[PDB]
Amino acid sequence: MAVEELQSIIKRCQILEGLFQLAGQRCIEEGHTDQLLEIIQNEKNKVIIKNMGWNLVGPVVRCLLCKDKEDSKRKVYFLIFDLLVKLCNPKELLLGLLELIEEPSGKQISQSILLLLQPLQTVIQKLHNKAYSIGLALSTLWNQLSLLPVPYSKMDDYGLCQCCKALIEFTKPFVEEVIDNKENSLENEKLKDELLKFCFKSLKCPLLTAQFFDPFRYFASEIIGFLSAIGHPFPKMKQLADSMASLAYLVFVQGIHIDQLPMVLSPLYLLQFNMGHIEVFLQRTEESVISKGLELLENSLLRIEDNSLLYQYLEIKSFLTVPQGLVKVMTLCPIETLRKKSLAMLQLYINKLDSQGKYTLFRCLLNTSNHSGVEAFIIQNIKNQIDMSLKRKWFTGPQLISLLDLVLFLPEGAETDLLQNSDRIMASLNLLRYLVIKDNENDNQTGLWTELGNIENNFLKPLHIGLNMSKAHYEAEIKNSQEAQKSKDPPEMQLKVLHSALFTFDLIESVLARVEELIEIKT
Amino acid sequence: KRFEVKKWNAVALWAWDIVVDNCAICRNHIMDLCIECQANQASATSECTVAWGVCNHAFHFHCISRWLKTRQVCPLDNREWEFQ
Amino acid sequence: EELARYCDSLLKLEDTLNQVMEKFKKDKDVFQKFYAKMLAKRLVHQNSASDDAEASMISKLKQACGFEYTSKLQRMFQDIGVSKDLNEQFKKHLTNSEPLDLDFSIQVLSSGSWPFQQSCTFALPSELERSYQRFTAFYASRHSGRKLTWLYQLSKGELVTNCFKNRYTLQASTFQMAILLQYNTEDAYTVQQLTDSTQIKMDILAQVLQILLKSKLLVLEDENANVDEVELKPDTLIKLYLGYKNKKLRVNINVPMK
Ligand SMILES: [Zn+2]
Ligand SMILES: [Zn+2]
Repeated sequence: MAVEELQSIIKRCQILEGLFQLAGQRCIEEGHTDQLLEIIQNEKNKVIIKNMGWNLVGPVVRCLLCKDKEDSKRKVYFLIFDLLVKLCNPKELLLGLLELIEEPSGKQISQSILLLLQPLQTVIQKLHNKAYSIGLALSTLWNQLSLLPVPYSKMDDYGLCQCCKALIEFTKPFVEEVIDNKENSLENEKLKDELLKFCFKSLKCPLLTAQFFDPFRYFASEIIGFLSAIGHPFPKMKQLADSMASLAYLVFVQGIHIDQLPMVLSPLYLLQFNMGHIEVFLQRTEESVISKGLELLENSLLRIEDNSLLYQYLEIKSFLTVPQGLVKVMTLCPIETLRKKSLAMLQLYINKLDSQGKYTLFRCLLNTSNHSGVEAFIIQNIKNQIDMSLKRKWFTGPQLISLLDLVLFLPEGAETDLLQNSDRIMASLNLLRYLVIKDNENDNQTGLWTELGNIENNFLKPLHIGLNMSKAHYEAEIKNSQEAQKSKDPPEMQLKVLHSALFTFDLIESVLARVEELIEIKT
Repeated sequence: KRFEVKKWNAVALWAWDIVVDNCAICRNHIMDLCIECQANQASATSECTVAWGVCNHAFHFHCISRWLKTRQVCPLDNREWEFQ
Repeated sequence: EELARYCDSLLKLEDTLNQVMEKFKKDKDVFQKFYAKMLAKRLVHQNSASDDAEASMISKLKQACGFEYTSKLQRMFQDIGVSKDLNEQFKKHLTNSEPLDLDFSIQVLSSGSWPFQQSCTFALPSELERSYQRFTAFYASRHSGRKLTWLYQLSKGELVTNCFKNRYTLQASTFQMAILLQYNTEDAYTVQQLTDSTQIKMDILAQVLQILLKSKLLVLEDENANVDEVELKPDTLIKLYLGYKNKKLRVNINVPMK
């Protein structure tokens, strides 16, 4: 019956100059696809199928898509498809094709993209004039394409890779168009704009999470290639910052199109430019993305000689924010390899900086990191500097002291938590231990002899006080935990969690008791 | 006592602690020199050394020695101390 | 912006959800920031209507924008459940020891996925210590390798008063609690003394006193002093007012700061 209706709507509207879509769906659905083609062929009437029949595309394209294919059924669908793409007014057509934007998701995205990419060309060229169209189609295409997860060492189920090569095939003809033109005409302009817009998109989403041996090398190469193909080559190169950091990684780490760029080869010059990109990598939470950032930092850093990195470089933001961003990942990121790595990269960084650069970075990370462990690490490093910093400075005189006020400062010092403050205090106590040992009173290259009394007041004693208070609280909480336990007539293992703390105190005291033993002995 | 605490509803954030290979007693990298020996003019004793006890956590022989002149035990967990 | 807020204002059925989910398609990132914040607040403060519905919203966003868009969301949720089970276990672990005289809860959050930041200088009140000492050493048992960072400025509690003509329940900030408790020692404190004690940055401390003073409980030497104006100073004297009266027994003094 639905066929009869379709013909009735045809002959009804075939005089002149929505349900129509519906009779299409029906006719197409289980029943005859035959008489539909028998209707379109004979090419009467062109005017409706021109202005109308594009509507029939969707049900057809689902009856292609949703159908398993692998069939001699479908070729009769493909026929009427091509016939539609041929006979339909272009403006209203691609829009229907752009229905793909919504229509599928997940694994079944690719098969839509792979299916309609060609028709998207044949249509778009039909209207020679519009770049705005291409802008549209590329935007939507990349929208959908951005959703699929990016594989590593995987045959791909989601179809992302073949969809990127396919995109490249689609896009080339548009970029091969502009390469040769007499005119400056605005259509060429907006076409360039939309094109490189899509290039920043692809630079950004797919390539930023992508890992390398390599379809993502072909893709990168071919896109950045397009960036050369238009004006504004990559070398010259907000919110584009993600795109740019992806590009930086692709060029400097993957050596992609690296030939065009000038030689440079002073690791400093590249470093200062690249630091920013590294930061933009480290602010991200993805493992892939963090990893890439770390690789770019390491690479940049490997080339520099130890203690070359000049103090004044810290007057660029990324130069401070990046070590911080490292401290971020060490502490906050799930992936242990990454945490261990980030710690390392920190230690390398410290190593590269000149003396006062180190002192500056320490002072900053001390009042910034807010983690007793990374503070103990910073303390370690300081001790190392003081040690080295004597043969023939920043780590010796009142500057050192200025740096000591920061380490030996007790927050809420009498009552501090020595459980979580345990490591930074162990650090500080060992650093003292060194200092009192190395230089005599009356030699005093270091620091301390001036500060010693003020130290024992503002650090040492209140630490005694704190230890006492603590051991007392913990012993008591235990004993009367037992008293409570017995008076109630699982098994008291629950208490061991406390015993641990006691050890941590008796550790420190043994250290403290030692320092003072020296503090007198060497006085 | 004028003020008595009935309820306390508290928020806390957790992060990861950082891990390095250290003599816990003094703090210096294992595989590196004990601190007293880092501050030392090069000495006979200046060749302290890695010691392990059964508990398996490891120390500078230097540090664990002066720990053992005082208590009989291991400082980290608590165990009377034998070598390995 | 408001495209986000609307969802939290409604969520403070799944039909009326999807009815937004259409407008969702319409710069979704800067949107996910705001929506995150919304969610976070809806979480730590408990409340938030139907939880299963929040989860259906999440999982609805999941397939839509993919994994990483959600993931912080998911982490906050499961962080909440994780805290519920944490509290359960802690109540069970204390069950063999002397109990806490107060009624204790804690939500522990993955520092990474939550907007909250920076904590503050603070000096934990002795009355608040043992709870803390006990839970710290407990977390260390369930997870070694972790560090706990206590955000007091998001921490709320309940005082009970013995020095008034009547017994009140005060629902208060932890800064409030820390201040008030200081009054079990003396009847008057200079602002200076209160920063040297509760270790609360003066900038903050001021606004807090201003709130308490606005509250019946504390008072200045100057009765004619407009507290909504007069600027508190280091030597300014803050007095406890035993004349306090309330037509409510359980009264909440913890209020948006202005
Ligand atoms: Zn040692
Ligand atoms: Zn030694």
